[PDB]
Amino acid sequence: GVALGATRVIYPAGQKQEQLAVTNNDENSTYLIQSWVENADGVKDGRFIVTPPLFAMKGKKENTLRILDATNNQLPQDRESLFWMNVKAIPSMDNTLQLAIISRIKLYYRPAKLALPPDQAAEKLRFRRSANSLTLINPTPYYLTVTELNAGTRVLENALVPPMGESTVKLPSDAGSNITYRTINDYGALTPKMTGVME
Amino acid sequence: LPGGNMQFQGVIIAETCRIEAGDKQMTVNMGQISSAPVPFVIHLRECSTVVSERVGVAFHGVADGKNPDVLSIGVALFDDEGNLVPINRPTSLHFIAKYRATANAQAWFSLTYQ
Amino acid sequence: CRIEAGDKQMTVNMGQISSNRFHAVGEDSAPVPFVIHLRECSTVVSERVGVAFHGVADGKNPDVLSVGEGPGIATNIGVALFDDEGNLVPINRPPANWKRLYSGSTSLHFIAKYRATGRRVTGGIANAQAWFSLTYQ
Amino acid sequence: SNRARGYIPPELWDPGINAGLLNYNFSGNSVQNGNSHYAYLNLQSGLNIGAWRLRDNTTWSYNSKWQHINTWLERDIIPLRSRLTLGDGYTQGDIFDGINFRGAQLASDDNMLPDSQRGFAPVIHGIARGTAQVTIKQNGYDIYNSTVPPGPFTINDIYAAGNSGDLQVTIKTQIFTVPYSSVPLLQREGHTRYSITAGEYRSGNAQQEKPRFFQSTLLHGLPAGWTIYGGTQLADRYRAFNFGIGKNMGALGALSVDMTQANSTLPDDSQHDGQSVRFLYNKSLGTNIQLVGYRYSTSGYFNFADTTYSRMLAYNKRGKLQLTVTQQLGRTSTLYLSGSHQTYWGTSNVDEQFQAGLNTAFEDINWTLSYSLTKNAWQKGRDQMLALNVNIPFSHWLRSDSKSQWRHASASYSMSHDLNGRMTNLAGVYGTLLEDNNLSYSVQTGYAGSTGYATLNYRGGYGNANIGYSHSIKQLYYGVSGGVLAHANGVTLGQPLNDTVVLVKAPGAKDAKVENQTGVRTDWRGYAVLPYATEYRENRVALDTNTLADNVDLDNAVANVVPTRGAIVRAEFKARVGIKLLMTLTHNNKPLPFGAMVTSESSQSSGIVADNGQVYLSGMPLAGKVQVKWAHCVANYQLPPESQQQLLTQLSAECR
Repeated sequence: GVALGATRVIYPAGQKQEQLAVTNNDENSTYLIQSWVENADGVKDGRFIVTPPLFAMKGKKENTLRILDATNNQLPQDRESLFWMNVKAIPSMDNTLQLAIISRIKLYYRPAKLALPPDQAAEKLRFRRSANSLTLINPTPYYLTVTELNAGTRVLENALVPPMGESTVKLPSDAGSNITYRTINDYGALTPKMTGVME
Repeated sequence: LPGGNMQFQGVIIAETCRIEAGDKQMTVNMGQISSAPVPFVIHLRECSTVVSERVGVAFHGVADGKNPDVLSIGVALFDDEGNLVPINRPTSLHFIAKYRATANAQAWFSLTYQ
Repeated sequence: CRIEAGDKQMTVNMGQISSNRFHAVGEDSAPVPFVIHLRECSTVVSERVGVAFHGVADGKNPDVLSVGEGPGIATNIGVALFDDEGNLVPINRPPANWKRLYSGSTSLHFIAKYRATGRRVTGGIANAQAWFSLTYQ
Repeated sequence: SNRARGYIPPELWDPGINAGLLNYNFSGNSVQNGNSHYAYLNLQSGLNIGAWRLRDNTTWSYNSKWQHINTWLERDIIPLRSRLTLGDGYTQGDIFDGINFRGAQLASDDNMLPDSQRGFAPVIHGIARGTAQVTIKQNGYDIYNSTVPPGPFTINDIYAAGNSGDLQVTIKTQIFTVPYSSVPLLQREGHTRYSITAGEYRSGNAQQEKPRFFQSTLLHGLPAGWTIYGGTQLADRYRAFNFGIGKNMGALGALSVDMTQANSTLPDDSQHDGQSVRFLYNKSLGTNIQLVGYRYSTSGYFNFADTTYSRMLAYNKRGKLQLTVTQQLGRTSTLYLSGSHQTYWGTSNVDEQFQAGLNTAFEDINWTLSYSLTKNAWQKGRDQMLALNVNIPFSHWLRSDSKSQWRHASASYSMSHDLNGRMTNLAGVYGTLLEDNNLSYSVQTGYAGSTGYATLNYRGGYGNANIGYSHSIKQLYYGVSGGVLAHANGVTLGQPLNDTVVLVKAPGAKDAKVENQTGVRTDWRGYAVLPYATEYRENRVALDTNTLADNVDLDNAVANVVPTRGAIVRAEFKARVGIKLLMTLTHNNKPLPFGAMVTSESSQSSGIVADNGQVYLSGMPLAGKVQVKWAHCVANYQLPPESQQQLLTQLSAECR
């Protein structure tokens, strides 16, 4: 029933607010939609305001939530920032166990002036192979997500490398030398397969 | 007579999978207590296979005072295999609800999109 | 009958379309209209015209346009053009639907939509390029 | 009793509002050699009372008079899923030849039916032994997949995939294929269309007279792919009867055959009997699309338009042949060949028209080479032309997500060779300049003599304005187009209209851009007019919160409409004006219960307490109190003078 219009949100710096679409395609159900903004570590923060924070809807209907920023330009302008956006869909009822659906997506606060292109940032990732670990290092101030991380003939768990930082994942000893990876653009589409360059 | 070149612009963006349950109202009829397996199926449709597969499933709720791993007698949830699914932990999924001796309860099925 | 100089170079924006709007092949997105103006037209020579759209046909369907290939480009999605009556016009073919002419000014309306030629829809830019030609009676 | 996918019940269609309509299009041309001024003003008046649409077209011309061109009245009949065009109009011309007329015309409308039940699609039968699910496979695509109860099942909502291929019916287990091919004259089984027409005859030619005629065409579908189409074109001195059948052979393709017999009384008071037989063959398939059309007419056969001439065009056509071959090289290149051959009676004249072309698309560059050959024995010459077109967007060199406005610009290069005369090379830059891309510059220069064409089209919230200069002869084109909608609450201006229109009503909210539109903004009063709306479908009208005023909020920014054809559909949005405030309300040093309701007294607003008693209110004054229900409470508040300046106000409120 409840559905978001995008898997991820991009908020340019200095924008007054951003719109997000929430839709429902069931004519005989009433839903109470509640929203809030979480930080990277999953802690409630007032830096962003969701309007309406909680509202009711009935039948086939779509609405737009407005995201306002009260950060007062405190986030650094040299790199992107990450936030967790949560949408809770309370089903308005009238022994029973109730279920609620909480959709969690990523919101990227992106500054105005950036040195590297968002699409070009994907192929600049660098890899390091330790005895049993793979370290992904990103020389780009853009957030990067790795998917379909193939080490030889097997895949590995996804990682979220932070900008100007490094991430570590496991690596089986029998994994092949070749490393392949995929990235997600701002549209939620998997990028074409790219070979893994070592540094 | 030749006319002129025409351009079409547009962008397509992926979105969250529509999430529902086989039982309406997002309500599971556990039944009167006296253990009792109540199966319910959660469906994730109206999206692409890649987006549907690249999700993270978690459970949240009010922890029982005695057993924090049992939702606040209490309600326990088991997967298709039959393994216990603890609460507050990091296309069709069937979950079995059971009554465990230690009545309305609410649970939060949380899906995180990578 | 000379066309308006502005109409010879026009761009039509379809906006943003949700991927799940296309469940299976054949479904269409929100329509977008566009018009073509014919001025100083003379009905003595001919009173009937047709429009032929020549462009790059898709690899899985020769009835819709092409969005190209490459990174950041939507796949299995094409651009479909329909006449004012809603009937599909096959691109890269001689005109099938014909319209009357009026002395002075004439306006022709057409509709652009997104057609799904694949089972699954991948997000991205879906830009396309085509052109129109006029066939007189 | 299953319904078609995306079905709209015949009750949500909106008749509209009793409103007026005006569409003005003024175009002036100042040609300097000269200093000659031409004006081609056009006025399209319209009225919507009840469910009737009255339309009138009148053109005023000027050179340095008024002409009532068109007038008609339309009424949609839902029970017959058709429309009656009482007044001027023209025939469809699908079976016969299209002719203008003034009279009654009751014609079935296909847009009433759902999008799934359109075009040609074979019906799928079969008895399911036990419970199972059926999947339709075509080119490795699951066209349709759903569970089917045991017993016979009928599927008749298959999308009109077109040529495509064969449909594999994978049931879960008889795996069988069904052939699929279509021509414009093929229809699904059960689907029926008719075009009953009566009244006088009119045409642009002054020599043609004005007789009274009755044209009626009926097309029907039969099981196993048969389609039977007949028609009559009865007149006082002209009797034409057409009968034909179409069949989807499948692997062979699709073939439509028809024959028309006509008795015509020429102005020479001579009776002539003639026949015309037409074949239409279509075949698909790496992929080679073949379209063949033949129309052979015996001598003495004429259309209804040929017998309307003045009392007291000589050569008659014998045969028309059309070939269309399309071959796709790779996933990028497309080559097409088209050929038209004409034969007459009593002469060897042939009007041959051949068009060959190749289209290729790079990642950004799109280039095409075309050759045209027109042979006419009237001119005793074969005109041969070669045209090369290249389109290159500026994003190829410009960096991604660049802040420059040139990112939307693109370049076009055109080369024309007659191979026996003067050549031509034209290079031009076209793009948008305004913030909402409402501007369009098309500045191009070329050599044939120097030809410079620069157009500066603009699409504002009040009307479209185009200014163009052509230098070779110094012509100046100017044009202003727009529409005026007179509704019950007043009069509004906007872009020129196209059939259905949506009037969005936002009282108090001004300058609000609408989503997915070319810079359509609300007026100072707040109303706005959408240029176009889909007929008999579910639309989506939304207001841009970014363009919304800082003191205005919308409860339901997005709405949906189902407009009838030619109906002005009014969609309203409740706009609350005031200060947006997130009040932390506490009752008896404790947060309010979750789910409690809050209703404003000074203004009309409602909200939910939510967690921690954080209630969001919009449109509130600088003071006053509200009512909280969970069990009733009141809480007065006061605001600083800078509350209006601040976008969001956060205050701690205390309950009773």
